[PDB]
Amino acid sequence: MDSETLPESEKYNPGPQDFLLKMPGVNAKNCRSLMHHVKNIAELAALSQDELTSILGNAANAKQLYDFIHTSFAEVVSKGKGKK
Amino acid sequence: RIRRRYNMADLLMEKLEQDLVSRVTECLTTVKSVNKTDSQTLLTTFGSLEQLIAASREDLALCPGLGPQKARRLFDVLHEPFLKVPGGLEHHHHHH
Repeated sequence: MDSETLPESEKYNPGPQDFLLKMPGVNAKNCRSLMHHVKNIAELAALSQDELTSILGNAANAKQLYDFIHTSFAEVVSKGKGKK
Repeated sequence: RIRRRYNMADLLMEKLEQDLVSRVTECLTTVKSVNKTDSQTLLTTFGSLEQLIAASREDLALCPGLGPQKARRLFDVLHEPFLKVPGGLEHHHHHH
């Protein structure tokens, strides 16, 4: 995080960070871990449960996040087909 | 009077779907170029996060009268780092 004496505060991209900050189960702890190991939400969504679980540190949090990425509100609003 | 919203399942369902759609709407809403109804439009087209991120700019522009430029903005936030700055794409930066 640069050889400057400046904090990273100036260098954050509002859009993608917020995208991650709006994710369920993802508290700031998890967010920081993610911005440390992961570049962007794309890596995140490409990650497997175990991967994201190791980064998040919490199995429960990881489930919320992972499942969300792979689910839809449509499922829950009307379950017509689906194994879950 | 109506035999619905009677089980605990109804509550689980209602709050889950509500929270789901809320997070999905909000997530797409994080783009300054995207308005709240814009996110709604991505919801009627893909209704899922995986489907959004797996969608390219052209797919996001395919979405009914929503915004080809919005697609450009969405794709950008989807593939841009949170720190905004990379360690090195074509030119290697300080890494730390």
